[PDB]
Amino acid sequence: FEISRKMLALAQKNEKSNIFLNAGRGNPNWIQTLARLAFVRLVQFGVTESKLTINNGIMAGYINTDGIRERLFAFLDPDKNDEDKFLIDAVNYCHTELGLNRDKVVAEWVNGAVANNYPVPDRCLVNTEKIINYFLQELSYKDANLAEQTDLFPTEGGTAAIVYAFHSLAENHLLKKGDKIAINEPIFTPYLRIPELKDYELVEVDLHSYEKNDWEIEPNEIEKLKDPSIKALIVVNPTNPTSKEFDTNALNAIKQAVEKNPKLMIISDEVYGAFVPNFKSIYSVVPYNTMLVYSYSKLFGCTGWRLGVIALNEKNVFDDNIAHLDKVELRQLHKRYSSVVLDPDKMKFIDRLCADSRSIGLYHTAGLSTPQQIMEALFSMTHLLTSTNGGSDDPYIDIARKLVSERYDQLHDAMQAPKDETDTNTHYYSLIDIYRLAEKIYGKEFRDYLTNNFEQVDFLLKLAEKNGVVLVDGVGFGAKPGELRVSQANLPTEDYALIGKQVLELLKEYYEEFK
Amino acid sequence: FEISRKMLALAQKNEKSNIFLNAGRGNPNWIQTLARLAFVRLVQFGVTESKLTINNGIMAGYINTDGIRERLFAFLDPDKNDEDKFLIDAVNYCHTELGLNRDKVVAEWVNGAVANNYPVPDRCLVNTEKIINYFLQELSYKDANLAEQTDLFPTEGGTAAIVYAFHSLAENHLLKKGDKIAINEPIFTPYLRIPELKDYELVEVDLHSYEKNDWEIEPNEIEKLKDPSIKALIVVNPTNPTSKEFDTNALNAIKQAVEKNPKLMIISDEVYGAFVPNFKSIYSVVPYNTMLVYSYSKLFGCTGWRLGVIALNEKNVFDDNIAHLDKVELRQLHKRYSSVVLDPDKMKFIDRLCADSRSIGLYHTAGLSTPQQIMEALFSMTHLLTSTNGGSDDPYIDIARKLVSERYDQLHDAMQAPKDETDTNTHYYSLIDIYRLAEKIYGKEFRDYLTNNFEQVDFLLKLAEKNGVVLVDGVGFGAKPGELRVSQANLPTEDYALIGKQVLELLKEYYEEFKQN
Repeated sequence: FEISRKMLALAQKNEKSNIFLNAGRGNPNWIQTLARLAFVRLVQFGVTESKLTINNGIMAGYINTDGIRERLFAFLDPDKNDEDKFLIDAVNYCHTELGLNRDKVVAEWVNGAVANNYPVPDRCLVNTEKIINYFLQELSYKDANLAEQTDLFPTEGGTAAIVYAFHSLAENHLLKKGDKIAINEPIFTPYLRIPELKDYELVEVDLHSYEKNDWEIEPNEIEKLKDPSIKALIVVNPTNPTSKEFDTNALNAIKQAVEKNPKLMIISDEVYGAFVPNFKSIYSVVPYNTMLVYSYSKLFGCTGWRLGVIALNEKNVFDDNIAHLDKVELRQLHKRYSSVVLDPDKMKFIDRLCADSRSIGLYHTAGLSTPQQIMEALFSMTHLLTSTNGGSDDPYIDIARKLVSERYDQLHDAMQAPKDETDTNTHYYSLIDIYRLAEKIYGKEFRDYLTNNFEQVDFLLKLAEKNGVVLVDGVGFGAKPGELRVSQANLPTEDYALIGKQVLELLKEYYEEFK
Repeated sequence: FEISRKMLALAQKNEKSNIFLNAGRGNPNWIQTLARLAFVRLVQFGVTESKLTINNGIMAGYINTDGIRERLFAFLDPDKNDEDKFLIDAVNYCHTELGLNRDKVVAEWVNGAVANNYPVPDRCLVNTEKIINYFLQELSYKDANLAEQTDLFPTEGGTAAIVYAFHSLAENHLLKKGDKIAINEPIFTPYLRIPELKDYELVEVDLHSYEKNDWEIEPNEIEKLKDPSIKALIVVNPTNPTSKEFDTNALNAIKQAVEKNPKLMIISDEVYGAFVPNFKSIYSVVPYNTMLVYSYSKLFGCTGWRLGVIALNEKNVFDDNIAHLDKVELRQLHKRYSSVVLDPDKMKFIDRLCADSRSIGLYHTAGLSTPQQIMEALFSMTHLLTSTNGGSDDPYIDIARKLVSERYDQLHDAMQAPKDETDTNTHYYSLIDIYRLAEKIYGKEFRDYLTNNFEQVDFLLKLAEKNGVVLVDGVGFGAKPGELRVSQANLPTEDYALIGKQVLELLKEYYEEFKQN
């Protein structure tokens, strides 16, 4: 699965386009402000607190937990600053709704923001974990009450989450050479470039319901999924770049596959979940069997913070499958982890993920930075405080959905391209068939000439020229031929209608050349 | 190795003590405030900027680079805020001393603090690289002009750096099963618990000059180090917990080892260098053969930020050793990196480190968070703006050295323990021979009785009992029997004389019991 040599070369002309072209991710041009500014205040307050113990030039000291809430509340000015009012409300919420001690929460956030200590414990800060658990539940579990039975491991984005997942599955003999794994259409190729995937046999599954059937999944795709040899199902839900969440038939098919094979392991990458109304996590459907990979990146516009989370149920299939390995393998895993833990046989996979991430020896200084964890906690709190529709929505979320949909409509109306307006489209990316569009406007003869004579780089360099730029960030091509791929995250809203019209100009210009 | 089960059990009674007891690190109880407060301001300013493009509820937009420096300076209030004056001074220095464009440096710091974009490039932000390169040079390279020819890869602490380092050495066939690697005494055991190290033969090397010899290194230690079979040298300099930088003799020996074997690979973990005057980095002595691992953690009181840096010379031994591998090994490495880069055969090791860290496929969203990189940039600027003694010192560094040295003296004077007041001691940790101390005060019969039935855990529990705590954080034991290990980073300065005075009390109680029976 090598990246197009041409797309790699095109990125040399403008590296800013490299992530969308070659990594396949749309970087948002919006940010959420509230958590970012709340973080600032925690640091300011913490520095002030620290000078009470040591105060020498630019050196301060340490912070005492006793009475910290009272001192923070006194330091804040909720009448002047929205961040300050948010900090008080968030701490009080943690107390009244989550049952947490206000001093411990404030101390965690302040020490965490100031960043004066190694992450303790290694896997996740204790108050933060409870916050993220409840946030994930509101956001994506619907009526599944799992927040109290779920363990979390914050990571350096969903990027680090996936790298750690694959490594720990290999190290723990859960994925072995020759194992068959199911992946959802369209396969997110950056994941397939992880070297170890070459040792596994990959099976692409299409769980969409077609009119071909009585609006149901192809029997053949169902059998591929329910194959007793599929050891793990790795999915991106909603999909990149097709932008669709799994509907009821797809979620039912998955639950049936687990009913059939209780040992099935599932990793679900759900970063785009919040962009669809009434999102239902795969973890909420089959929690025993699922590793949930969440990323704050796209909703909150914090791709630079590297904020991901791995979620596992306290009772799960990864731990049970390790328990059913051969004494020989179990004896190798006993030794692997005994160097650093007293009872390695009962060490949970969520903790092995953390040990594995720093090669066992450096496990006791493992963990995501405390500033990243507090950022995760604060973004999480903005939601917990303002959620609607059972936890699915919040005012910021509503704005984010409207922003990507407006960009999408703008592009599609300007280009006269077919729109998907269902509640299952995130509208984060668009895939437009330029060949079908060229045939509609000019005819079959032009399409064939275009099909035979189309170079994607020439197209993108001509588009860049129309906009007086070297290369347009957020426009490229999908896996299929003549399938234009656009991100509604990357450009200013007003650029979308403009790109749409520019594409029709290019197609005319190609038609006049054809003649 | 294996962590001691008793110490691991002792930790489960006060988890706060685990990092020191079992990971061997003293978490500082001080912080630098300036870089932290300046970061804060960049976020405030960047949110303000972001609201110029999109402003809807708690959603803002993006930041335009043109004119950003002028807008930042107008936003700040240097007359009121020390952070603000620093930000202006820091930016102007980048311009006049580093020759950087101010809108670009400002846009890099603000976009970076707001954290609105993936790290680009993946390995290191361009301006931050130059800033950190010059900071490292000042702090540890002395007269070696290497800042313009060094490549940096910021990591999630020296913890991540070491992990990435060993992994990439294995992936690139530079360290193979059965290879012999030299390590400096005392060995840092958490590194030895990396699984792949089970497969290499580890040689401990002692580069201390003794009275036994003519105040020079033992001949058998120089033999071991210069052994043609040693493929790599892995060192913590200055050492933890011995807290000593390599002297001239030790640095000469390493330079001679490199002359004798030009393919020798060195990894030098120099997190404690700023704690000794006139520190001389190994990278500054033998730059072609050395990978430098630095951490901002201990000096800046930022262990929570997770700020590490890997440094390699643009022309290094790692890249050369890779170019001299088999046709079959080179072909495998080609296929490895070709999925993500056009010219894999010429991909530098520093870049391979970054690509390997995210298992090849996720290389284009690899790299350290931009807030972390900007924090490294800001801590670097604090020093560059205020450095003295050729770059080695600065006012904050002079305060940190004084703090650990004061806690060290307090401890030793209280306990009547012998001190090392040399220019080579960081004073970060102390190792005090309790058996020797017991003999001096009460005689050999008592020493022998103590040695025969001394239990470390019960001694630590009695010490905590005296302080009204479950377990004292920053007090434990070294590798040798009867050597108390203390961190001058963990406790208030007032606690040090108190601890030493309590160790003497505990020895007296042991002596009274010895005598009673």
